[PDB]
Amino acid sequence: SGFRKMAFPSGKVEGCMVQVTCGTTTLNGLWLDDVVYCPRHVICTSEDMLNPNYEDLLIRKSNHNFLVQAGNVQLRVIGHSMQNCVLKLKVDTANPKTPKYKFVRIQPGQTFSVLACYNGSPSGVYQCAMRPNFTIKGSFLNGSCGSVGFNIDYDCVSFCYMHHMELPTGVHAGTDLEGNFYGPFVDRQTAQAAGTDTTITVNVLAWLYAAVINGDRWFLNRFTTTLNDFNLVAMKYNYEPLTQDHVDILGPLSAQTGIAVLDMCASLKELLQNGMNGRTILGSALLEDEFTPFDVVRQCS
Amino acid sequence: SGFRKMAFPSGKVEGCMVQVTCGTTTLNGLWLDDVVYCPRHVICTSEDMLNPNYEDLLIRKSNHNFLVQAGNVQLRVIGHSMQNCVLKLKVDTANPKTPKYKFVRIQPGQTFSVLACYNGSPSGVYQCAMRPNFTIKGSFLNGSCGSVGFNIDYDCVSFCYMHHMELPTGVHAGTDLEGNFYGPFVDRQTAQAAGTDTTITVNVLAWLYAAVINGDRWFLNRFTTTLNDFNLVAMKYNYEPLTQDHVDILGPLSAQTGIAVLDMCASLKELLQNGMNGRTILGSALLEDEFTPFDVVRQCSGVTF
Ligand SMILES: O=C1N[C@]2(CCOc3ccc(Cl)cc32)C(=O)N1c1cncc2ccccc12
Ligand SMILES: O=C1N[C@]2(CCOc3ccc(Cl)cc32)C(=O)N1c1cncc2ccccc12
Repeated sequence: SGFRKMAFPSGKVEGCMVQVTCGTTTLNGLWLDDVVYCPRHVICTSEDMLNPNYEDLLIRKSNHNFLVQAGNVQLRVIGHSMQNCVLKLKVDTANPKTPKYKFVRIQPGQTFSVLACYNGSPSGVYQCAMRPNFTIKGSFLNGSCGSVGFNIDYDCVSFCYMHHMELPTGVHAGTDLEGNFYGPFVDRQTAQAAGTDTTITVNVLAWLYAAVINGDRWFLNRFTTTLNDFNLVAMKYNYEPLTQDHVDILGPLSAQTGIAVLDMCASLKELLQNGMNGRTILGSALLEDEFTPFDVVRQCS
Repeated sequence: SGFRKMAFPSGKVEGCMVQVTCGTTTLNGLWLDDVVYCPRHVICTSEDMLNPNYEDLLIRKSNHNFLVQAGNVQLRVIGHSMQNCVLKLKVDTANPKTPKYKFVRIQPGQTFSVLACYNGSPSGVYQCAMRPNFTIKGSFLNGSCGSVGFNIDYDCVSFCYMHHMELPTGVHAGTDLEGNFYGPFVDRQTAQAAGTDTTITVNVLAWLYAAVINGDRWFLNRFTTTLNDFNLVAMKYNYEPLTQDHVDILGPLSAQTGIAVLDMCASLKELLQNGMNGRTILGSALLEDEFTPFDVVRQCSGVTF
């Protein structure tokens, strides 16, 4: 019993964190096999703030301009290439701590653990969701660029995010491990803004099923709803539309608890109308949307 | 910017998790140097757990009755002893992954990271607090016994908790690494209840400072209070008393934000008597009490391990 925001154990990722330095800029890199991955903005100077030409800056670099440090050992860069917004530094040594890994691009609503690093050294681990507006609400300070988001499946690390920047609202933007940004963001200091954020409806429903599995039922009602009626109510509270895919995904939790998805949707509609009235659900006065249907099942079973 | 419930990196602890089996019971063990630490209830049967004589059960065991597995390698148990509610299995091999470590007993209000394990394999890491009623609001299923709580100070792991059981309210109970339970609990299947919980006041204040550091100031007011007047109000809302030690500990956050501790106390006082009024603080409609003053400083300054 009990429900917590839980991150994956970070050991397999800690053994991959290195420090990458280009001139005055120092950030984090991910050392897997003989390649160190890091945000390409490590090659930018003060003059390259608004409109950097990364191809032009990278062509002016030599291998010895990249100072890579793994612990107290300096690694030797023997090659460099750019793939979208990530820089790939070929090094003369394969990381002995390289776990079984994959690079996965995630969709909004998906969750992952973030290993926050500064100077190639891990300082903390926390859980995150990719917001519907493609930003993450992380906890990052200057120097955290190159920190990665991941999930572990058995003994395999699926790397899904690399931190790149902070938007003016304090939210964060980054890329997958292939350098493709999540969202309409670019690695430039030009005017950028996160779009209006919305609540991840399928995750709120999964969290309501987690609360039922943990013995909380106060919020349940004798009602059901159509999918369309639920969505019409949901849109009014800045909730993401709930699709037939989401309904299907909630199937196992619906079967385990005996509460049909559209039945749980009617509880959610009521909660949005009434609020909580001084009550909490899993020790929370707000509807939690950073637990996926998959997270609920693995934590509760 | 940003404030998250953040645990210490768990790598140094993952390299210590092993599986301990004694008969039908399989749980987790902490392998440090040539000793595997685990709950003493691993030696228990069905009628035993109702009223167990652990000295009598342990004396009937031989070293080969304990199957210790570190990954896919079986460790050889060459000795066994009991220290309070913890079993210590001497093994023939020192853990090469043994980090710099200490065993520390923590006080209520102090926070720590939990590495939840099943069958000697880490599955999750989460941050939590030792409640004033000596329980932890953890997330544990059957098989998680022997999972450990820890902090990291510089490059030294301080082990502070070992999970033993779940109380009827879904809250959790355990011991320090010397086997002494936190709270008035016993490691026996019997009638035990968590006492009424209270809010960790110094941690709520530390979290209000974190919110100010992140640009959330709506709750701030012109008022200040005496420590006497605040503690009278606090007791009324089941909040822990705030001591002069707590005031001194909040000093650095008070200096960084320009909000005196007793000034932040008058904000907490108003928050308790009036509520949030539909507003949130750091994306929360409740006053968070699981971030200590040190946790706030560590996260809002970026200390590494
Ligand atoms: O390290 C960087 N460089 C920045 C600064 C300039 O604007 C840009 C524009 C594009 C790019 Cl890719 C990076 C950057 C950035 O946001 N971050 C930071 C990342 N995350 C959190 C931050 C918290 C405070 C301060 C800076 C943080
Ligand atoms: O594995 C055990 N055995 C228990 C069961 C009997 O009562 C006691 C009394 C003392 C001791 Cl040391 C252990 C135990 C216990 O609570 N846990 C569990 C630990 N934590 C969470 C649990 C979630 C569900 C189920 C069992 C969980």
